[PDB]
Amino acid sequence: PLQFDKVSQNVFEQVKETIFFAIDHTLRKEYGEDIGFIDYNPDKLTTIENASNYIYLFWVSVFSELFTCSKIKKNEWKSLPTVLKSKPTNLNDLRTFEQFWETVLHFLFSKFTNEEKQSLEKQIHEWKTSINAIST
Repeated sequence: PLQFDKVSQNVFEQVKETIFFAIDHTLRKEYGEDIGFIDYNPDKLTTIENASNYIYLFWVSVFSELFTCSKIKKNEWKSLPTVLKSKPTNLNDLRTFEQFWETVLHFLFSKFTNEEKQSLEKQIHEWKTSINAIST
């Protein structure tokens, strides 16, 4: 209702940063020096659409391995629904957004360090509570 937008952008912009971190880290670890050679430039990982396209392009080589214990297939990243690609304008969309990316960030962190994984849990908790602390 009234209180909605500050926590809308707050989750959205943090989810974005976390997706970008996860994609950056995984690509740099696979390819190292050769990241310009395989067309990953950190600028421009500016949109969720860019990130999705990266998961799509590097699916067979890098990302499907991270998704082994998921039902998510390659085609899911070809074109995400807009609810998943943009800032939530309602509570339903915000829960849908946060829930999808929570599950996904888990797989994208699945080979990170125990530390980075704890850091993700901490961030997820803050997202949920800031969301779950809105009923009308």
